[PDB]
Amino acid sequence: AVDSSQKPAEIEVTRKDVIKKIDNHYALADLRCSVCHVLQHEVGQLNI
Amino acid sequence: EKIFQNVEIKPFLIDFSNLFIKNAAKKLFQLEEQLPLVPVNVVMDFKGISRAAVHGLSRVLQDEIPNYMLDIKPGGYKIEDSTDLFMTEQFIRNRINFIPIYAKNETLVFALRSLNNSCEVKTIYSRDLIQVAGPKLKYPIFNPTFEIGFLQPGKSLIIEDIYIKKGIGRKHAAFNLAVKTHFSHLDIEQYPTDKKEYMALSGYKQSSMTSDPRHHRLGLCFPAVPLPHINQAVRTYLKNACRIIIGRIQSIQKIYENFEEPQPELVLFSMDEEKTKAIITIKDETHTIGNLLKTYIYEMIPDISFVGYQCVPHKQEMVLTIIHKASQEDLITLLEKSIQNIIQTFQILEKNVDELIA
Amino acid sequence: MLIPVVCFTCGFPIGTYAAIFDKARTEYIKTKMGGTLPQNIPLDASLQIELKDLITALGIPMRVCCRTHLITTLDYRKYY
Amino acid sequence: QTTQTDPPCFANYSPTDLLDGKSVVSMLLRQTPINYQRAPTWYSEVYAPYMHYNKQDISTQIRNGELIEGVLDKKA
Ligand SMILES: [Zn+2]
Repeated sequence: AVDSSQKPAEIEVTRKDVIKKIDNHYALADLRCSVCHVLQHEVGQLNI
Repeated sequence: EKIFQNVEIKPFLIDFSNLFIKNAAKKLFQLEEQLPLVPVNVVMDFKGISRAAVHGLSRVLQDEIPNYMLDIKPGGYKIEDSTDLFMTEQFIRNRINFIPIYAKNETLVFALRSLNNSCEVKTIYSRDLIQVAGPKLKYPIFNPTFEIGFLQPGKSLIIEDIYIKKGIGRKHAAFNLAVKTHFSHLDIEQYPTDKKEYMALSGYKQSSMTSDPRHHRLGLCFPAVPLPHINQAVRTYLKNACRIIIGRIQSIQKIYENFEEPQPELVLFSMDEEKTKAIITIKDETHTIGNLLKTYIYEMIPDISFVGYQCVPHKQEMVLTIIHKASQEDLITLLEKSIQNIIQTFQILEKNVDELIA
Repeated sequence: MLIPVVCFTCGFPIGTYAAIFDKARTEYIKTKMGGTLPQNIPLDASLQIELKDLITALGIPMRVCCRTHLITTLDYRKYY
Repeated sequence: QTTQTDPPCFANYSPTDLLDGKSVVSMLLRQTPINYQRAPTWYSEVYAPYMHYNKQDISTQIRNGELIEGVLDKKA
């Protein structure tokens, strides 16, 4: 949530449910892996 | 009432501060001053006027004002005497047509006679145009620096009948008088279009579909006006444009005030729920008169059922369709009031032109 | 075959300033060039010739159309 | 202006009245009233994660020529 008052704040959704759940008061952050639950911008945290 | 506010006039002058420009001008043309005719830029501010009237003035000045051309009478291009093989009649006629002239007399006939008595590729300039007709020119009607076509060695080109042809820039573009240089609405706020978030927009803070600007700035440029008569030339142009628009609106009024004798230009129908539909057709009319009529009718009848026009590129005509909840006489008198309103505002514009520029 | 009498797009009479512009441009190129043959001028990677100030001194406004058709139109006398 | 049909009646609108686009499309479609309800090509699931679709544009609905939902695009 771009604003600091929209209490849901973080929403993790599937592509189909995006239009059902997300509105204009939100912005997209890095994606999430659906197998190992790692953030796209947190891939570097994994050990090579 | 001052519809037409202050107006800035600025001729386009040659800057002899550049060494290259001065050297070139003195080297070929022996030019040490500004040219006899200069292209002037005229920027005008209008207040309390509909966009349709300002744009109609702009369009009329652009092409619809009767303007003069230099042209070649058929047979003037002497096929026998013109030796040069590269200077076709079409090319030289095209070069001579688009020389912007400021002609006060229509009987001036010019002639071209250029013989290349040498081994160099001689270039014909506008100073080679010799006038033999009408009153002797005490001031040139075109700059003497225009490049008419060159000549190969030993070749000659003779054109004996170059006259002044009257026309409007719509039919042929060589009659175009003014070129636009600015147009902006002064009452509508504008975004800082330099920013990324607004670069894709027009900049105005209101949509075109909802805006009704009433304060404009129309900037026009005239291609050649005499250097010591700039203001008088500009006034002549503006007054002529207003006169043309008034004349065309009055031509439409002529058929408007003839609600009987069903001339094949006005057809009136009373249909369905006592509604009146009026269709006006004028052949060889443009978006100027159509948009003016539509705007002023819609001003006069804000709750009109439908007023609209269409200038289809083919059929070369304006068809204005007015539908209103009134009898035929009532609709005709309201539309006549609208036409008189157009006439009145353009007379006001002419008077303000005279008051302002002088 | 020559610089047009008026700008094709808008009709501003650039043809007035043409004949002056050819010679002025030639003179300016003469100074801005170096050890480079004329046929190699459009090949120099260390050569930059801006005619903005020259055309402005000619009185031609900041119009894309007029400047384009002034600086780009080919001259037949130069090639034939 | 340029549809060549019989122009509709705007006598009920003030000069400052703001007409919606769906409104004028409906005033055209009422001449041949039909029923249509379908998602528009403007709405695609592949785009959906990025850009915020207006919920009033991802479903096109026409009832007896009254277009009141969505946009008109290739699908419609
Ligand atoms: Zn131009």
